[PDB]
Amino acid sequence: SSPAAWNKEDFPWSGKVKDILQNVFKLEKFRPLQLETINVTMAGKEVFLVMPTGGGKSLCYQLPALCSDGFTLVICPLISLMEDQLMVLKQLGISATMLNASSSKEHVKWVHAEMVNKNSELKLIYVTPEKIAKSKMFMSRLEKAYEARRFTRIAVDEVHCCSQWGHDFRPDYKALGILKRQFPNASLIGLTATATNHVLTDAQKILCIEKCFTFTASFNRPNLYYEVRQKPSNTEDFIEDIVKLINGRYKGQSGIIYCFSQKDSEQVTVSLQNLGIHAGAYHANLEPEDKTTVHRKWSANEIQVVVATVAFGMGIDKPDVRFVIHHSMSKSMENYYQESGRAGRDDMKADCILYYGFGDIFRISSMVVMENVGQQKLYEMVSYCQNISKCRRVLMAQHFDEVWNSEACNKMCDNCCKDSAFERKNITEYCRDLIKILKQAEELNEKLTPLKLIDSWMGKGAAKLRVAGVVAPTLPREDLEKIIAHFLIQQYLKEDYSFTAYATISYLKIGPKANLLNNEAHAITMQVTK
Amino acid sequence: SPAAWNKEDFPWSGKVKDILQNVFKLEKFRPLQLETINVTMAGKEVFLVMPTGGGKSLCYQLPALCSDGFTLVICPLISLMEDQLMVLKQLGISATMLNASSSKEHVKWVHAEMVNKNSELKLIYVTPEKIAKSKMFMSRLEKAYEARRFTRIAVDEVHCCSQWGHDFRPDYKALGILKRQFPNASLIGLTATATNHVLTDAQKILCIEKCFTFTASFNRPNLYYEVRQKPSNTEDFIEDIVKLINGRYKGQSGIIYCFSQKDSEQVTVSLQNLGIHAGAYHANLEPEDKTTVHRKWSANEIQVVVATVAFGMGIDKPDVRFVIHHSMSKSMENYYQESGRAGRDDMKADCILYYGFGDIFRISSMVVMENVGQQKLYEMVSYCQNISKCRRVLMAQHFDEVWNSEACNKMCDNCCKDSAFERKNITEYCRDLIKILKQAEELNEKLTPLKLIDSWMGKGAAKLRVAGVVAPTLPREDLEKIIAHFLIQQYLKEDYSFTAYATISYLKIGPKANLLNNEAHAITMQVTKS
DNA sequence: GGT
DNA sequence: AGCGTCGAGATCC
DNA sequence: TGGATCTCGACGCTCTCCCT
DNA sequence: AGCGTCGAGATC
DNA sequence: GATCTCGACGCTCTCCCT
Ligand SMILES: [Zn+2]
Ligand SMILES: [Zn+2]
Repeated sequence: SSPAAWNKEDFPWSGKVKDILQNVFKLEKFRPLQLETINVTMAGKEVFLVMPTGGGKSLCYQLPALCSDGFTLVICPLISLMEDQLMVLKQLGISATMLNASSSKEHVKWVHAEMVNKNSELKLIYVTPEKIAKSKMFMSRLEKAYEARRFTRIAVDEVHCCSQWGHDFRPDYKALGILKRQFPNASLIGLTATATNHVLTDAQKILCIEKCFTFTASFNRPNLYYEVRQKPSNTEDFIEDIVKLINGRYKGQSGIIYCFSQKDSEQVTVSLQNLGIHAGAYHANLEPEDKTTVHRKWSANEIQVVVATVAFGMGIDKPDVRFVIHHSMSKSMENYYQESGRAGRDDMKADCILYYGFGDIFRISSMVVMENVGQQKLYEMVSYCQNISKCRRVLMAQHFDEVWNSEACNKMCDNCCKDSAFERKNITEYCRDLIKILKQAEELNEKLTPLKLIDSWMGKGAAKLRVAGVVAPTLPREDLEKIIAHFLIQQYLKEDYSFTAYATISYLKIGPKANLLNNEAHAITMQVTK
Repeated sequence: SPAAWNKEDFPWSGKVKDILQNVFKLEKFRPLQLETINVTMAGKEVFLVMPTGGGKSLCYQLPALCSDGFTLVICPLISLMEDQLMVLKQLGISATMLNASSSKEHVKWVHAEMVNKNSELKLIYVTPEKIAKSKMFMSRLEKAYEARRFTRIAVDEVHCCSQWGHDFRPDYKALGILKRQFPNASLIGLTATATNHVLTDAQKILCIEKCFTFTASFNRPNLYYEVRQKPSNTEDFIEDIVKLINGRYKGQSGIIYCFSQKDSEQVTVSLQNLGIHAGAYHANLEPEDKTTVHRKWSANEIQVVVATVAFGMGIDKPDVRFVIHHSMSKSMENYYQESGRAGRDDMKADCILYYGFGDIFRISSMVVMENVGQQKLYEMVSYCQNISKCRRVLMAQHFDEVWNSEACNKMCDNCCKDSAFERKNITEYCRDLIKILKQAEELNEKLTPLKLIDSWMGKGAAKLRVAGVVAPTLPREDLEKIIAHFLIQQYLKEDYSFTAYATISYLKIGPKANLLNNEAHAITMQVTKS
């Protein structure tokens, strides 16, 4: 677990290695962890690498495949993912191919031939797992190649699928223990961007390995600027704001906007189009043509902006994305990190801006009602939006359990650039008033949505639901909203779901921690600007 | 502990005794039945672990008749549901089910009877996607719960909730929604197979606390257990089977289990040619064929079914008098569940298993991609090699149960034997085999098990013999048993090879062999005295 | 098809 | 089901 | 007996991520 | 590929 | 007169929806 120990260049192979980097791949130096990994593989050992998408993983196997003689075998879960790499490879003059569930009796026959063939130019073969489990023909081929010593290294992609917990399970993966058992003299390397330590140590068993190196890279992206803003109440106003940025500071530049639904995705698109902006829509119910065309024009810069759901994500590698804007919040902290992380892959400065709105809490809540920890992960994301003083990088590192040193931000988030001071406001009596309202409602046999509770507080809405003697304070509507959100994640209040013919809806009720207000000396405070 | 729950002095006890004798036509309770029913009527949560045929379903079916209105049942397979409706119908009790393939007329009537205030309906079966994906179905349960027409829930195959379940079905991960939305109903979980790990997992997922756990014993006092030598010649094997079936079993129903689909059909043809009434069963017949066979066997128009593991689920014939194993099972858990289909009426019945050398290697190759396949096979081989321990004692070592050793009462073959024993020294035979294997590798040749026994015995191809070795004077079946011994103790080992149409086993020198370098090392095996 |  | 709009009538200054 | 503002039914429109 | 059968061709 | 050794020639090639 110590990479630095492996940070030299006095190994025999060091020469051809430096040679191949600059001459074949056209590069000057190494990004982090790359060198320490390559050394370990050339020393003939076993290693796992954990690093974020776009960090430089594939080079770690693609390169040593060129220092020995003959091919390297690569196992990959999806067809699209394989095609991406062959293209890059083809563009540098390197022969490699892939077999698959849908190849031709001719192609299939040509690969079988090139493996045994001791004079072939092949360097890399990509396959799927069912290929290892369900093909005696293919396995008998590997056997012969291994015995002539045409094949000495193996790489496994998405290695977190071995173990049950990985949250992506693919059964075919459990079979892969057969690799070290039948070819013990070859070295193995596993790759992934997402792994608990329990999950890793498990798969080391499934693959029948011992012993094992484990290198881990850091989450941090020094060139990205992080900001949260208030979402405007009126849709026509919100669309204007976004236009001022696109024709303003980002004019001429490429970006992405992320939405909540398929319908939101289309309606935003129509609106930018109607004001001369060059934009296109992307989601899972579109024809495969539409998808492929939109993705093509964006890469060629004939299109400035893609407006998308989470469907637009897997396998994106464009270097010059200058902005990423969030039209609604994400459903969890892990999802936001991976979505925003698509900006600035060229290492140059880029911006990440998120719009926060009260009504989105409840839209996402109902959508995730059957996930066992759905509501918990949502409330974590809500906490991050409510905060007006801690560094954004500090709040993220609490989620990933990295060891953060406080002042490494350098004025690259919104809270670190603020000039203000703060104080804690006492809001205990507001909580006692809301509970009066809820309590009257139940005697009357009525249920309240969030909208109806804010209305009664403010003295508006249907009259029977008001309570004599309560006075709603003199603040803007957005401040009242932020206060209610506070009581909710602290559990003084709670959600109560109902099932109807076409929808799941949320109501508000008295929560479990409301018993604390029995001490008449108990106090609830929230932070504000002076 | 259940002990505390074994009475009849609670307010319900009367109607309960009433309903057992008058509605279900029964005298007294089988083990654990009473203690479970009490706990459910006391409004609590409980898990029940008990073998198939033990009396589980009665534990929910009955209390469904003491309250008012229906009980909801969740079940993974359509066939399993149909079995139970048939029984309930014959009793005079109303019930129904809902499916992926139901008519719109039927679906309507059901939604109607759930809310309907005077419904005769008593039990309702559904699958787990009805709960996870139907919006209309959930809104129906909601109304029923509020009128108090529905207060108990049972979940079948409860072990599927979990990843370790060895039977996983993903829709199960949505069932936490039941206690969350209906906190006043009681829940009961059912299963025949569970680690204490698997159970604690499912009690989280279902969002429960706290929880009773009752466990029944594996033991079946009426079954007689035996192991016999399988004859080399196949014309000879068919004869003994017939001596039994015309002899002690004449006129009695039984089952015979086979290794392959092809074995299944030959054996059948051989019995028919000698006047036995027999039929074949495996996954590769038409849906129609299957049913017509299962039907004639139940009506006693057919004496014997010859089958693969495909023939198991749904089986409930009370009067199965014999179960014979044509080849061994692949694991101890499989044998237990297969043989356990005999004697469901509590009357005496027989279980006989035929052991053969060549079957070890047939099974080995078939399970090559399961990560613990070879391990589980060698456990089953150990049990066949033993000539002195009680069969019940060897089984209880596998289930981690608390057996006291004289409880068998002369109901297995080893407990009826009259013999005495001694430890034969076989160290020099091991040294000789290794010589043979060592010569073979110099010559660049690989040996199957058949080829090794031949060279030992002085037969086979001549270049593979070793000068100075003398094959003992013993029968072949004894030589086979000795080689099996060195294999599980790991003086030898298996080495697999992949070919165009087959996976095959070879034998090679194994690890524990190094120990033959001390001149003080001794290997012994147990035998009967002259 | 949601008193 | 929830919520936005339109109009008639009943309350305010 | 003027001009603004509250209150309440009747009515029509709308109803949620990703192949894992 | 492994294993079984058959008949010419050298040694019991 | 009855057992031994070697090519050549032909046939066969595996459990359940989970
Ligand atoms: Zn900062
Ligand atoms: Zn016994």
